Amino acid sequence: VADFSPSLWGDQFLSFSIDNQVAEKYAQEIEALKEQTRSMLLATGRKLADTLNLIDIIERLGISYHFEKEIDEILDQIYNQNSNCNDLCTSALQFRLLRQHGFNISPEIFSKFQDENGKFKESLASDVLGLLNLYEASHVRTHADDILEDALAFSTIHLESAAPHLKSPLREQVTHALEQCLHKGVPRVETRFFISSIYDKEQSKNNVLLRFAKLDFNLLQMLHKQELAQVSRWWKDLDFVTTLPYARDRVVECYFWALGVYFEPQYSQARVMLVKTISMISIVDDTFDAYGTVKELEAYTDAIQRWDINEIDRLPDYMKISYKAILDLYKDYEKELSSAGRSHIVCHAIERMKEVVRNYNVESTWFIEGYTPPVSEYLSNALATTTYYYLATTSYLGMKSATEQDFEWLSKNPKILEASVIICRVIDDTATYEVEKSRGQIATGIECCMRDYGISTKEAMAKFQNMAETAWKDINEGLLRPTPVSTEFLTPILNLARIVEVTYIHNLDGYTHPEEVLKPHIINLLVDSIKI
Ligand SMILES: CC(C)=CCC/C(C)=C/CC/C(C)=C/[C@H](O)P(=O)(O)O
Ligand SMILES: [Mg+2]
Ligand SMILES: [Mg+2]
Ligand SMILES: [Mg+2]
Repeated sequence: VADFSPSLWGDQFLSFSIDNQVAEKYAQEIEALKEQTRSMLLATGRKLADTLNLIDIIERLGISYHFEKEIDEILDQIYNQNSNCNDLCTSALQFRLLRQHGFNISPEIFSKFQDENGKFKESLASDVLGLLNLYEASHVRTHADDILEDALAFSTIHLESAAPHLKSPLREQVTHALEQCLHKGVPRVETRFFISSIYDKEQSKNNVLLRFAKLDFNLLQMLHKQELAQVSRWWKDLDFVTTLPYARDRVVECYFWALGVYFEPQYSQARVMLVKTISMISIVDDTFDAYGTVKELEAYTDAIQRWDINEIDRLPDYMKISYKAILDLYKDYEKELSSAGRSHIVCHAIERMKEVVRNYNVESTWFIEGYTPPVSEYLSNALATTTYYYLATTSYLGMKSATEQDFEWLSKNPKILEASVIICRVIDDTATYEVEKSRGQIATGIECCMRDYGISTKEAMAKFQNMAETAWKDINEGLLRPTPVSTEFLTPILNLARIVEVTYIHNLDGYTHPEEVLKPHIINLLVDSIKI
């Protein structure tokens, strides 16, 4: 029965008229602050620590997307010079920034901070700025970085101990880091927090950078607001709120998801297309889970595979609405890309959609039979039901630079994509185990793991956590140069992994239950603008 809570928002987003006067004002001053900030990056005689801090600040402020070349060449130069700025803070920052950019900098730089036993000198426990940067850096480690195996536990215990007596805004920056690291967090979300809660309150803040950050964030927010309005109208013209009452109305939440994948203005068309897909597949998921019967679902799955409007008659009236909306959406996609001549790539997203549906069917079949497959079998089916292979393929649709070779690479299920999918699965299964078990779904991850290995619930979740950790180290390795495809195409995958982490931060389904997790984010990103 129904159960799902209605949209918290309402028509709050259908309407958005951009005051073109304020937009142009912001744009004009931004361009000036842009070159001022560019000149700052091009400064000659700056120290390593100062240069790393500048780059770090510009990134955290969310304005680094304007200087991808400038920042790259500086980090490239820093990578090849191998200068030993000897302190922990500068070292950890140097490590993180280079790694996040693909530069495979050796982790032995952390040797000078460890004793002959390989552990961190407990004497560094009084260096907060060093401990903090080390904490952030501990989240970007790969499988070849065992030198940092105790870095997270080290920095954490000492950061928690020192936190209560630190001056603001440092105290808040640390408290926030311990709750959410920079690397595994959503870009806009972390930027919003840095700009308003940290940098603005920083005594040594650079006013030009703060002004730039605030204006830019607010200007882009106007675009996000426009996009969300366009997708809200599109969502109402479908009126699935009344025709398909069993489904979830989370179009705003789906926009947040697409905004987490990419926020840059150039990805406007991409975000819009992606929001429509997530929203659409959410219904298909809602159909197989809380509505359709064994027969109906089998007819639906088969209909999707054929991908022809003629098969609509075999489907009951309510499924006819879903089925047609889906084909039309893809016809719209083909039409949007008709201009550039990138219509020939829509099929990739479709083949992935069919895959998701096949597994949705298998998932229900297992539920009916009361099947509890071994972990091996479970994953071979449950990985696609996360829809991550699908969403990742979709994100490329609007990306004007995406070629055939990029989709070709993605179809082979790369390790980075594979890792991203695993994280989404493991995290969802750890959070939703108990709830799904109460509904009779004994085919869930933790359950399969428990009976397959003969371990308790605690051990099963603990092992799943290790799978996510491994997946994270795998994602970190995928970013390292030479990348199989352009970095532009690896970020969406990375972001997808970031969104799950952030959504299930309180170990609860954030999409189905937005209010506690997603609500604040949506308010801070799509409602309230950073007050200047
Ligand atoms: C709650 C949802 C739909 C969030 C959408 C974003 C998403 C990738 C979340 C993780 C995987 C899914 C798809 C869970 C399903 O809902 P389920 O466990 O019901 O198959
Ligand atoms: Mg569901
Ligand atoms: Mg489902
Ligand atoms: Mg689940």
